This record gives sequence, C-alpha cells and structure tokens, in this order.
Amino acid sequence: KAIQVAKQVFNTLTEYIQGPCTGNQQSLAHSRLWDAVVGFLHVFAHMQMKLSQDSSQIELLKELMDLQKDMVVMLLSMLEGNVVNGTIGKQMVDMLVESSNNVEMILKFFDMFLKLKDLTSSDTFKEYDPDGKGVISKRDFHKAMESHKHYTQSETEFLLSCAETDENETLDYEEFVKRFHEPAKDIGFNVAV
Repeated sequence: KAIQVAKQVFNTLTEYIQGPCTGNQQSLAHSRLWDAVVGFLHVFAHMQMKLSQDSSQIELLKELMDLQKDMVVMLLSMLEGNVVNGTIGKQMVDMLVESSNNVEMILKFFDMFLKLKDLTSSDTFKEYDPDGKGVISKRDFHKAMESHKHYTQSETEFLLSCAETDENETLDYEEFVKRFHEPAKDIGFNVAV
C-alpha cells in the first residue's frame, strides 16, 4: 500500500512537471525533494539487497522496481529543457554524491542479475552442453561461473543463494525468467538513460 501511494505521488509530480514549466521545475529544485530522493534510493538499495533472497517476496520486489522506474522517470522529467552546465545538473550530481554507496549497491545488483552476466553467459549450455534443457546439476552452477563474474559471495554465491528453487539438485530457466532477464532490463534501462 505504501508503494502504491508513493507511485501515485510520483506520477502526480511527473504530470506536474512533464511539460516544460520552468517555474514548477525551479520550485521543486528549491525544496526538500532531494533529501527524499536520497532516502528513497537508500531504502531501494538496501531492500533490494535484503529481498534478493527468499521466494515469497517476488510481488513486493516487482512493485519495488516499479517504484524505482517511476522515480527515475520523474528525475528524467526534471532534466527536461536543461542546458550544458545547468543548475539542475549541479543539484543532480550533488544528489548522486550524497548517496554514493546506495548508487554503487544498486549498480552492483543490476550488473549481477541481468544487464550482462546473466541470461548471456548461458551457463553449461555454450560451455558444457548438458544434452538437454537448463536443468543444471546444482553443483554444476558452482562448477560454472569461471568468467568475468567475481568469485565473491555477493557475486557468485549470491546467485546460488537466490536460486535455491527446488530441493534436491534441479534448476530451470524459470529462475532466469523470475530473477533477472525480464525484470532489471526495463527497470535498469531508465537508470542507464
């Protein structure tokens, strides 16, 4: 419910400053919006890191990335009509440097799940050819990932912990459908923009 209310508020702010209004843009520039945005990215990064595990918080994660997309759309709507070395750009870069750790966290999360290093490596298919679908022998996943992905627990073992799925040894492409691939592509596209 809180995510839905925040989404509606962000949509209202966008429709306030979707068109070039200048006065409204300056009004929200000289306000407390930047602190709220910084806190929002902080809770986004930490909640994404905490909820990357488990298997019951998928819908909350979906609404979470949806609110992320809405805020990034709003932020892009701020930069409409900017020039080189604009004041809005200065406020923007101040906002980034005020929350550098959260930005690094969300970027690291986006790089691991989708945005290369996932659904691109195609583990054991182009590297081992398991004579079938992407069932994977569980231990084959750790036997894989000898690539550009880091060996840290937050990079290699992170995927293993997040992709527990079945009990004994079986995985599937449904893991790639649920985590990474379809999410974090459209959501991260606005961040890249």
